[PDB]
Amino acid sequence: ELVSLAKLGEMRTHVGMVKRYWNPKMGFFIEPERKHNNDHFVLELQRQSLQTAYNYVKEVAQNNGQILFVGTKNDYVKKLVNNIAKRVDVAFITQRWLGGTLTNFKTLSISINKLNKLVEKQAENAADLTKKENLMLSREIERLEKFFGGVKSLKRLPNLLIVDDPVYEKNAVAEANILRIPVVALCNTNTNPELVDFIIPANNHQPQSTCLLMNLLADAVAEAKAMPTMFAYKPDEEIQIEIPQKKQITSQRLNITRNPEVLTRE
Amino acid sequence: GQKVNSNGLRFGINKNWISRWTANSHAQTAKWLIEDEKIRNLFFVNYRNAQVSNVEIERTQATVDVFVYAAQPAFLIGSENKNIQKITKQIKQIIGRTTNLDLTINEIGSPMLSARIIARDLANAIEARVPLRTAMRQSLIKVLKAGANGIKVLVSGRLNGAEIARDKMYIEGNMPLSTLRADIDYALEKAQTTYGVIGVKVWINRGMIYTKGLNRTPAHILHPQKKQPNRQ
Amino acid sequence: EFEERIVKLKRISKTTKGGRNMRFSVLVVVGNRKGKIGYGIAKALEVPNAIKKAIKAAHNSLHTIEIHKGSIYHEVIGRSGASRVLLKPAPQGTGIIAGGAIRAIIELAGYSDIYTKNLGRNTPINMIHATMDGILKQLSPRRVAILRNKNLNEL
RNA sequence: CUGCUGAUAAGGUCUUCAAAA
RNA sequence: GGUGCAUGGUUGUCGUCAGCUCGUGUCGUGAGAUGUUGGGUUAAGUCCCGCAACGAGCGCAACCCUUAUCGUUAGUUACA
RNA sequence: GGCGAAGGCGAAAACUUAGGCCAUUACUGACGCUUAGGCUUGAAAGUGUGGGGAGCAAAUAGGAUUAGAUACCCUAGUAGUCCACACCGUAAACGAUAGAUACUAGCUGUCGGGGCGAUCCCCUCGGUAGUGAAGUUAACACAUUAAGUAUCUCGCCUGG
RNA sequence: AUUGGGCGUAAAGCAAGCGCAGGCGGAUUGAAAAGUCUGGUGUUAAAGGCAGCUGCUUAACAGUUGUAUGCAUUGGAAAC
Ligand SMILES: [Mg+2]
Ligand SMILES: [Mg+2]
Ligand SMILES: [Mg+2]
Ligand SMILES: [Mg+2]
Ligand SMILES: [Mg+2]
Ligand SMILES: [Mg+2]
Ligand SMILES: [Mg+2]
Ligand SMILES: [Mg+2]
Ligand SMILES: [Mg+2]
Ligand SMILES: [Mg+2]
Ligand SMILES: [Mg+2]
Ligand SMILES: [Mg+2]
Ligand SMILES: [Mg+2]
Ligand SMILES: [Mg+2]
Ligand SMILES: [Mg+2]
Ligand SMILES: [Mg+2]
Ligand SMILES: [Mg+2]
Ligand SMILES: [Mg+2]
Ligand SMILES: [Mg+2]
Ligand SMILES: [Mg+2]
Ligand SMILES: [Mg+2]
Ligand SMILES: [Mg+2]
Ligand SMILES: [Mg+2]
Ligand SMILES: [Mg+2]
Repeated sequence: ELVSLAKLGEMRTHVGMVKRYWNPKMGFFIEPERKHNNDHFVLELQRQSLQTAYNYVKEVAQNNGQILFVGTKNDYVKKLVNNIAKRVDVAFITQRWLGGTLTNFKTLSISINKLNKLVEKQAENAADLTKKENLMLSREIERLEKFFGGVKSLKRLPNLLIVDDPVYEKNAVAEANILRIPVVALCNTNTNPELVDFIIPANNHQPQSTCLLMNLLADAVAEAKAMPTMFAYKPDEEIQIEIPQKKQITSQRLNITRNPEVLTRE
Repeated sequence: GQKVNSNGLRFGINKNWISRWTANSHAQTAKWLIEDEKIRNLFFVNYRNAQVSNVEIERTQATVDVFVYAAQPAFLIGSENKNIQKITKQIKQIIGRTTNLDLTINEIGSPMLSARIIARDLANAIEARVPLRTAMRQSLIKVLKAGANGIKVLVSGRLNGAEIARDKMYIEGNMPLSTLRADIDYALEKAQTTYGVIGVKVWINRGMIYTKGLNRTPAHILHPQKKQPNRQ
Repeated sequence: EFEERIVKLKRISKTTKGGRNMRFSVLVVVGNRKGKIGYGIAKALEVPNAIKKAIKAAHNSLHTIEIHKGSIYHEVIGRSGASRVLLKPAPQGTGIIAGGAIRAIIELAGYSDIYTKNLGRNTPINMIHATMDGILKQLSPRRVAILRNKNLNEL
């Protein structure tokens, strides 16, 4: 099968956030509460939702759809998306999601066409560039690459979106919903279930759980486009992973003291 | 506020002079300066249907040379060179029989991107009671389709016969007016309407002049052949 | 053949540091007279560009309309803000008993015989919103049969 | 770091229009 | 001769101050908002980061002239 | 932050006395909600008679400022502010939101009773606050203490 | 505004309470049948209204047939 239930339990993909931060509409994916303070999930629901999303993304990638991976979150998520893009040639937006990346696609298409033209001009090279103008062109290349390096490949609106956190990507999921594009996400007890189509009840704070699930989706894509897989349909000795640096791991949401009353009074 | 003349700011740097002569004394400098004005005004106010873009005048101690660039020189030519003699006699009366005239008609290539004839067409359409929005839109679209850079058209006056004067501007494309390197051709014309006078000013951008020099080169007369005669 | 007609052409304006910026706003209703109709409101410095943008918005936002015997199935009240529009089914022959924005919406949608009355405000955009809400809230007599496990509108 | 500090005749333009290219 | 309160053209002033807008997109029933605000740096809406905005035009700057050092070309009617 | 129906209530004590919250294997057995008319209370100012008068201060006098100052500032200053007994019955008397009843996500505090027993913290029943989706609104905003879904009764509104 | 409106900021919740009369009111059983529903009968003058037809050259108009509403009595229904 896809994964092992004890493996999910060990990667802690069945722990959400503190009970304080939760959307009541996500009560379906949480079993009746208990002395746990971090909103444990239902493992069968996790596996079922993951299998459904896997099947859909596999179908899209086999039928040659264009999927876009979006993480503009912690540096680990950024590097994870970059590695997944290296593994499979899917489009990605690791930097900030630009306003209207999908609903205003014409202007960003103009920008990426300009980026491609500048890139080929620089590659063709010329002695007229000298030093100053060459440096300015290189800096422009660097900026449009940092902000459009994953979008340059596509020429048309993508057929599917994969979001690491719908709460953080509220703009991206809103654009996907207004354009009627499928969007899958790793909901983490604080997300509105209506916006996401293929909900995957999961963790979003654990750098091991997010890595495992993101690599599972990438494994679906890579199997559909036919390379050897990475995590899916694999034993423990190859599924095992490490915990990034910098007793047990602490998925506790803290720092409530930085939420003061809005400036008021007269 | 007020802006300096686009032609006047660029004259003597990236634009040659329309009249090139050196007079003998101050008395002759005024006569020669007025005769050329009369000739140019003649060619512009009458024989207007030929779309005469510009006329340049070149004089020596005693010889007058006229270069008339026109879009449809067939009207100047006439039927088997008829009106040619009429305009030759008009010029000879203007300057004098004692001098030698060397009139030369030149077909201007790619006429559409010339502010003089664009403004003349604008004024003709205004005088012909053509609606202004349609007139400016069609002129702008044809100018752009001609394959040039931005064009800015300003039409001011008693607009559509109204009792309160307005002004309407259409810029379409980059028109750097502060830049001196740009090749900006500016023309201004008066549409004599039944309700008064309408002023049409057309700026047209025709690229950047990257070759240093006081022109000494044709300006958008070269894309097709520019060879018409009537000279000696 | 998506016919279009102009419902309102207002002259809106803002104030700047000396003078007033005046823009025309158009409310266009686009309908194919077969079941597709949308509305679009746009603002521009000139009427042609305003109309172009309004038509673009109306074609971007199109809604599906179902007709029964050329009319509306059941009496409905569309609410939008302070405008309430009452629609009532009519027998074949009475024609359009609508006037103004409701009439434009109904004709461009394709209905033949409708009884209408504007019970509230008379602002065209809100009247159009109320009319669209009333027509959209409508229930076909097959969805209710599916819901209640009846037999395709049989007794 | 709190002195003082009052008033401004009447009526008025200015959007013609999108039918459309 | 009248009407600059019927106009074209030209000009003063805010002010050589740094502003004025537009296309597409999004938010709002609507006027409208966003971009143009926020943090740094400038004479500058000059530029860079941030950012439901992405870009663009006019303005700013540079390209134009002259003064400040030098090389080369030429040496009369300069110099000698 | 607590109490009362509202006005309102803050040095200590005694006496008399009103209502409320929680749990009830107890009792009466629809006896309840609203309330035209009626009655009771009702900040401060004001009235009448008798006391009291430290401070403050309408009216009043003077000095300043000012074009003028019958005002803002200052120095004095009567009624009044205080008590008892009788009236007056008005307030931005405001949550600008009548009372009663049933239902409709959640999160964060705080106060009281009850369950456990160091505090702290957990649960239940209520009071009082903030944030907040559905829902409502012209918008601001309200949002289980509703301005939401509905019922009952009373009062009130119909351009300036 | 019974059908068919509202009272936080636009006109409109009495300053608050104790409250007689009035309006409304928990659950189940039985009776009667004052409201409610239904059948028969009498009547609601003619003209007028609506539908059909005839006659005026067609119409307006005239004539002709049908056409309700309420009350009373009597016979049943018992959900509110
Ligand atoms: Mg000013
Ligand atoms: Mg003074
Ligand atoms: Mg006076
Ligand atoms: Mg003037
Ligand atoms: Mg600004
Ligand atoms: Mg902002
Ligand atoms: Mg910015
Ligand atoms: Mg008192
Ligand atoms: Mg005095
Ligand atoms: Mg004063
Ligand atoms: Mg004193
Ligand atoms: Mg007294
Ligand atoms: Mg009162
Ligand atoms: Mg009070
Ligand atoms: Mg609130
Ligand atoms: Mg009155
Ligand atoms: Mg009303
Ligand atoms: Mg009021
Ligand atoms: Mg009250
Ligand atoms: Mg009141
Ligand atoms: Mg009571
Ligand atoms: Mg009673
Ligand atoms: Mg009768
Ligand atoms: Mg009759």
